[PDB]
Amino acid sequence: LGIRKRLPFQEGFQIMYEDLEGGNIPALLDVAKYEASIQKAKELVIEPVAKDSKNRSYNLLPNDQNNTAYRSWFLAYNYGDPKKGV
Repeated sequence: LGIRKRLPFQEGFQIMYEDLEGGNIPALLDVAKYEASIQKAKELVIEPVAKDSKNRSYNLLPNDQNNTAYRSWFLAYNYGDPKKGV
């Protein structure tokens, strides 16, 4: 994959949730409930899309809309507060 460990002589590699702290996936602006507020304000509703097209629930954070409950490793590594995370 490319996910290696620094200090590889310590035993135990484990990428667990609560380790990728600053890497909560953003929440996928709902572009269909928007541009319907610009064609209803010219003749802006910025909202996430907390549901799959097939009713699957994008796990949106309860009190932190605009950030889904999935935590990616590439996030929380790149945009993740170095020196304190992945």
